[PDB]
Amino acid sequence: LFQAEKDRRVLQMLRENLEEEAIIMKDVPDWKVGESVFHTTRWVTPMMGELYGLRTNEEILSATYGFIWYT
Amino acid sequence: MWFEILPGIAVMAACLFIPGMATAHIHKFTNGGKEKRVAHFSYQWNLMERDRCISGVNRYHVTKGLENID
Amino acid sequence: SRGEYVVAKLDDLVNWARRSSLWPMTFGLACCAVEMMHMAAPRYDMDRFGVVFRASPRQSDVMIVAGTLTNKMAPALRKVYDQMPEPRYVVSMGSCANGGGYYHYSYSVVRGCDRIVPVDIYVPGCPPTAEALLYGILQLQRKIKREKRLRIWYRR
Amino acid sequence: AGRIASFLKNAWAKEPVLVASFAIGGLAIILPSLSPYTNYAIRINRATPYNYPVPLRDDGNMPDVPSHPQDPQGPSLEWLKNL
Amino acid sequence: MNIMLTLLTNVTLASLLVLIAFWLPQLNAYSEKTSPYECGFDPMGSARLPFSMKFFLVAITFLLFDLEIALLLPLPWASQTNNLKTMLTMALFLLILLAASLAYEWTQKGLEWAE
Amino acid sequence: MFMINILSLIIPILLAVAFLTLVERKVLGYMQLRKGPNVVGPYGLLQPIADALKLFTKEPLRPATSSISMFIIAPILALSLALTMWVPLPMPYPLINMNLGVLFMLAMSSLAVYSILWSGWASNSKYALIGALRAVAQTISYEVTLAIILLSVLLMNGSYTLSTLITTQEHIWMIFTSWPLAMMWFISTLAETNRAPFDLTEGESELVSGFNVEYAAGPFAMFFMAEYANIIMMNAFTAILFLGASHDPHTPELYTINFVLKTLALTITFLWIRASYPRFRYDQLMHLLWKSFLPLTLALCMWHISLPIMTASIPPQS
Amino acid sequence: TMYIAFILSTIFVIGFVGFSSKPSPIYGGLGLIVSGGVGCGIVLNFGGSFLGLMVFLIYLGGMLVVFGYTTAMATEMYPEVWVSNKTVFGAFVSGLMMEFCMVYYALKEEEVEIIFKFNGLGDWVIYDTGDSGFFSEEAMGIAALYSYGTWLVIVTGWSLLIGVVVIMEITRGN
Amino acid sequence: PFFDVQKRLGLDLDRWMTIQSAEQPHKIPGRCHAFEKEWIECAHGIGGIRAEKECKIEFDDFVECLLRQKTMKRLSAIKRQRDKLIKEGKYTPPPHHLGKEDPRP
Amino acid sequence: MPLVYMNIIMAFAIALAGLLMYRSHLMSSLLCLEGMMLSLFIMSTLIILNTHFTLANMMPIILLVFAACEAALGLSLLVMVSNTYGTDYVQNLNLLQC
Ligand SMILES: COC1=C(OC)C(=O)C(C/C=C(\C)CC/C=C(\C)CC/C=C(\C)CC/C=C(\C)CC/C=C(\C)CC/C=C(\C)CC/C=C(\C)CC/C=C(/C)CC/C=C(\C)CCC=C(C)C)=C(C)C1=O
Ligand SMILES: CCCCCCCCCCCCCCCCCC(=O)OC[C@H](COP(=O)([O-])OCC[N+](C)(C)C)OC(=O)CCCCCCCCCCCCCCCCC
Ligand SMILES: CCCCCCCCCCCCCCCCCC(=O)OC[C@H](COP(=O)([O-])OCC[N+](C)(C)C)OC(=O)CCCCCCCCCCCCCCCCC
Ligand SMILES: CCCCCCCCCCCCCCCCCC(=O)OC[C@H](COP(=O)([O-])OCC[N+](C)(C)C)OC(=O)CCCCCCCCCCCCCCCCC
Ligand SMILES: CCCCCCCCCCCCCCCCC[C@@H](O)O[C@H](CO[C@H](O)CCCCCCCCCCCCCCC)COP(=O)(O)OCC[N+](C)(C)C
Ligand SMILES: CCCCCCCC/C=C/CCCCCCCC(=O)OC[C@H](COP(=O)(O)OCCN)OC(=O)CCCCCCC/C=C/CCCCCCCC
Ligand code: SF4
Repeated sequence: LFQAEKDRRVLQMLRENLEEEAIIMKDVPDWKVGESVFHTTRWVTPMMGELYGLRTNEEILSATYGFIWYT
Repeated sequence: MWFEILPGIAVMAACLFIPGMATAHIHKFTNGGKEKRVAHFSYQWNLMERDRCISGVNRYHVTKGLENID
Repeated sequence: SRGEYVVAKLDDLVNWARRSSLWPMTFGLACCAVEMMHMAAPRYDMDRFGVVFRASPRQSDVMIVAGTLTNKMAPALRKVYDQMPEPRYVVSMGSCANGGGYYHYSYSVVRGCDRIVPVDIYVPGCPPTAEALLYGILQLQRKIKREKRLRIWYRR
Repeated sequence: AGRIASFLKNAWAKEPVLVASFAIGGLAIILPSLSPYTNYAIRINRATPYNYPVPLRDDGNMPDVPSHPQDPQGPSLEWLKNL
Repeated sequence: MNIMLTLLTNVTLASLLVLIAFWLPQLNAYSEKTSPYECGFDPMGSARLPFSMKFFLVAITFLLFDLEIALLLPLPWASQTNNLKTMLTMALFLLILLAASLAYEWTQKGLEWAE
Repeated sequence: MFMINILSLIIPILLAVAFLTLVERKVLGYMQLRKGPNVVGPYGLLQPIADALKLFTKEPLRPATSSISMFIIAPILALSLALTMWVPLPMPYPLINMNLGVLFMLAMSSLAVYSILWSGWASNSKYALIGALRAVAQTISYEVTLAIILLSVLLMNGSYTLSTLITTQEHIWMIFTSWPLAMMWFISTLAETNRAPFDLTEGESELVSGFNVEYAAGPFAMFFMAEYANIIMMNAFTAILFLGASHDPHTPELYTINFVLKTLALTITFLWIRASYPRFRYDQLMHLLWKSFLPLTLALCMWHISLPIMTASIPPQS
Repeated sequence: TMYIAFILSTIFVIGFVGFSSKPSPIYGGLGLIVSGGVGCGIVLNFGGSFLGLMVFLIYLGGMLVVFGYTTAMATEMYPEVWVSNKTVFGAFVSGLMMEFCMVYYALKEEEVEIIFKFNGLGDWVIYDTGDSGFFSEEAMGIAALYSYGTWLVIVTGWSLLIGVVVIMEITRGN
Repeated sequence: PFFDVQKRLGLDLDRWMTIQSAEQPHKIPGRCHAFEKEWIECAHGIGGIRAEKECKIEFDDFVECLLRQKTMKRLSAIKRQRDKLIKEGKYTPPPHHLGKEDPRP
Repeated sequence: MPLVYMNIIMAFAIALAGLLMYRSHLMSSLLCLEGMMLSLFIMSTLIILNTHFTLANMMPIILLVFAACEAALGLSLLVMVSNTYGTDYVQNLNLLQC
């Protein structure tokens, strides 16, 4: 169950980031929104920068350090 | 006699009671009357995060059940 | 007045602690230091009153000059007295420290430690009994009780 | 043999700490090879499911692979249950 | 985060105690009071002169044995492996080599302080 | 609320340290046929307060030859680490729940060693230097033996988590399982806390007050508080490690009472030992650990590695 | 973000500047102890609690021996501190200035050194999204020293035993 | 120079530890296991020269997974453009990016 | 590459420049030598932990072990030099010439 929830949540955050990138990088001359940095078309696991990039520092900190700092 | 040592030992014991009991009470106070969740592993941490997400009040200890699924 | 009352209570608190925690330096010179051992002994337990021997002069409040002070020892006694941090008190025990003693008219003896250090209490005897030294210690405590440093400062 | 006994008695009178140390170390080295429960410890370690048991794609020729967890096929921990 | 806050609290409390100690009481300082202590007489030499260490070899052996115990510390997790025989063999190998080092030094008189 | 918890962990420990000073004075007095403090307050209950007030209202002096920066830092480091050692202890709930609660204790103790060394060196006096080097040798010996003993006993546990220690000792006592390691651990804790017969860093008979000879007033009181806090903390760790109390999750006060009683018993045993025995020579202390404890410790470490395997009793990892 | 790893790395570099300016082995050991503790913090943030605590404990033990040795072997009448000497203070200030310059350049722009290219962004950005479950990957990998790595244990133990023999032989004299 | 005693005797002394796509305890995967596997399979059996000439795409993907330089460049560019747009008030972040949403479990 | 790696490599470079620039004491250079291996340990564990190279987690421990062996060797040589010359100064190691 948690695997399915994780997949849905990750894909949703990726789609939201893509929409915000489309809104932002609309006047950049040479910029294609959603372009991959890998030659291969295989699915690549996102890093924390790709998911919690355009989000609040609270969410960023919880995602990146919440487990390690939880004592 | 030797029992005049006891009041000092009694005071020292009373002082040593405070930390543990205070920690227990504060753990129950800030976790909804339950034990503070132990998260020694990423699985337990992810469970806590999911509990925070589903609660709707941004607090993992607010537990939801069948009345919430339907 | 409010400030007068506050400073009185404050120096009562400060004098109580100093009188109730006395830390003599382990400093014995002659036969008078055996009666000091007997004051430390179970019969007249000095630790009962809050009086504890410490070896370092830096951690000592009272110097009990117990024994004959010689010309070859006076520099060392003054040195350890100076190295005691303030507030510091001196109890001169027995005839040899009070004045000359049996060795007053001698080429090698200082006629009283009060030529070297400021003495607060003089305990007479050769040697003073352990009860006599204990009486001197309690008299020193009562002398500390009458100190009014903050009361002098407020009116200063 | 007599020399061995004399040496041991001298050591027990002079270095009981060293005698005890060597006895404990020697027993620690030797006993595991004779214990019948070493294999049980290995089996208990193998039986711990740290990660997910990814299922196999059924080809129709896997009679020893269960179709359900509660099917009779598959490893059994009944030995560990009564242990 | 919580551990950082705890360390900050402890350090701040200790520093406040030092500050109160050095600023509350009346101070009277002079060259004789602050002189070094050597039982009533002046020190002949300096406290910064070399001070012979009679156990210099035991210190080096301590460095080596300290890293031996650093090797030994992850044993509680090593006991969860399926290769129990190999794990036990290597653990006993390390401990036996440590014992061999101790025996060699002891018999060669490395544990005796210099005279 | 966590700051309130930190205060609730700190202040009671300092109060317990003061009354441990009182209790030690009275226990030694009665073992020496005296009475100890009974004049200052009712049964001498205000004696620690009087001593603390006197020390912090007395004048602290910096020696002319001292290095002032590390002269000041050393008591700060000592007291800070003494207060820090308490945060992972489960009573029954730790303030800070660490996955490796034991290695944290070892590391912080090894750090707390350096307060003695730096206070002795920065004082710039011969007696202080001698006390510092006695500390160096003492730490050598006790450190190696302590690490091996902890490894073995925690190998009977399964991990380095003290709550897991409670769960392990749910049924019987680790002291019943491993009493030889318990004896060597107790001796090593004495050597680690610098308690008699191992009070060599501050040995009044040989050195005039050892490493803190040049310390006065408040900075001396900080070293005293740190030493007594370390005594209580090590006894608490020993009680948790070898005398496991029963835990009821719905009434955690029972575990707290049991833990406090066991800790007090061990601390009073420390005072008893100080009253009973003479003082070692630090070379004989080094020869005791290396030539007596270390061989037995290595043999018992081998035994306690092999025993779970040969009997199929390997503890769970979590 | 909170830049905790960056702040700790800066303190790490500062401690290195200290003991490499080399005032005297007492303060060199003090700076090395500070750097060891700060590096323990850095790797604790990155994930390795055992590795951090282990390096901290090992360096605490190692610097204890160095104190005793510098008391006996490497001491002089007036031990040098950072402000006591012109050379020591010059080197310390040079190191601090270099660290400050590089930190400022990296924060202001993506600084490419003459050796390596560095991007000024999140240490939190570089992390991985995935997680483990009910075990510590670092602990399991370290514990694999006994199941795997039989060869490493053999060479390491042989080296330690020969190290004891060597230190006994070097200091023999005669 | 290199005496391949391991290959000759069938031993395994450090080849287990050489790569992160090898057998790991509890089957824990590396961060770039798939990329490293693809590069190794591409470069197997053709030597260093041809492997560097021909498996360059796979190696570039592997290095990108390892170091994440292009990804950080893209993220920094997006961050700079967003900050510039916010400075002049031309862009408004959505509530789900400002923290006014309920994510999935 | 993050700035953390830059700082760790900078610390290694500082410790290397410290070793190569002796002043008088051999002990200070030994401390500079111990700092280099500390920076190597930190850099290696940062690289390994980030990439989830599980089997490489034991490498920093071996690195520490051989750091200890080097430190022991250096201290032994230092005590021999000090016994011969009275000080650990590097100016006394001038009997042999190039
Ligand atoms: C020179 O020849 C001679 C000899 O040959 C040497 C001799 O032998 C002798 C004979 C003498 C002997 C034989 C003596 C030998 C005897 C012995 C060796 C044994 C005797 C015993 C000792 C020596 C032990 C000595 C011990 C001492 C001195 C310890 C005393 C020191 C202290 C108590 C100070 C340290 C404690 C402190 C600082 C306590 C601090 C506590 C706190 C700060 C806690 C408070 C914290 C807070 C945050 C406060 C706020 C709290 C709140 C608000 C809570 C309140 C809330 C409520 C609800 C109440 C003679 C005469 C001689 O001549
Ligand atoms: C227990 C651990 C923590 C301890 C914390 C502090 C414990 C003690 C608390 C009560 C202290 C009472 C004041 C004692 C001051 C020292 C006395 C002295 O030097 O007298 C001689 C001097 C004499 O001054 P003078 O001007 O007459 O002398 C001139 C100099 N000679 C001697 C050469 C002539 O007294 C003073 O200077 C008085 C200063 C004001 C006193 C009151 C201020 C302090 C009030 C304290 C309230 C509590 C909170 C703040 C303190 C810190 C705690 C949080
Ligand atoms: C807001 C506070 C500002 C000031 C902070 C000052 C910090 C100074 C020390 C820096 C290094 C230690 C903190 C690193 C950052 C946090 C690490 C972290 O998240 O740890 C979680 C971990 C959690 O423990 P864990 O190992 O169980 O983690 C795994 C389990 N999870 C992930 C679920 C938490 O904490 C620890 O492991 C504790 C280790 C503490 C190590 C401390 C080393 C340095 C000691 C310095 C002592 C100085 C004494 C005073 C000297 C004064 C002299 C005058
Ligand atoms: C060579 C001799 C080896 C001897 C090894 C054993 C040494 C024991 C040293 C004990 C020191 C205790 C110091 C603190 C005192 C605390 C007092 C207290 O609160 O007690 C109440 C406490 C009760 O609080 P409790 O909850 O902590 O006790 C039970 C704890 N559990 C169940 C969680 C493990 O203890 C008891 O009332 C019972 C104590 C024994 C518990 C273990 C099970 C029974 C074992 C019976 C067989 C014993 C065989 C050996 C006997 C003879 C040994 C020579
Ligand atoms: C450890 C942490 C401490 C932190 C600081 C807090 C301090 C807490 C306050 C402690 C107060 C202790 C009170 C001491 C009570 C004195 C006991 C009584 O006996 O004293 C009497 C009176 O003593 C003094 O007159 C007063 C001392 C106590 C009053 C101090 C002032 C009030 C304290 C409150 C602080 C001040 C603030 C006031 C407003 C600013 C004299 O008796 P004494 O002669 O010796 O006994 C001899 C023995 N005999 C009887 C057998 C012969
Ligand atoms: C493992 C050791 C062999 C390694 C050889 C490496 C090259 C040689 C360098 C020396 C290293 C080893 C030196 C250890 C022995 C040297 C000390 C010695 O000579 O005496 C040993 C001394 C004897 O006492 P005396 O000589 O009579 O002196 C007392 C006089 N009243 O005591 C000993 O025998 C201890 C020897 C080592 C203790 C451990 C014994 C090891 C036995 C276990 C088998 C090891 C197999 C390794 C695989 C382990 C698999 C589980
Ligand atoms: S006064 Fe009498 S008893 Fe005291 S030292 Fe002099 S001769 Fe001895």
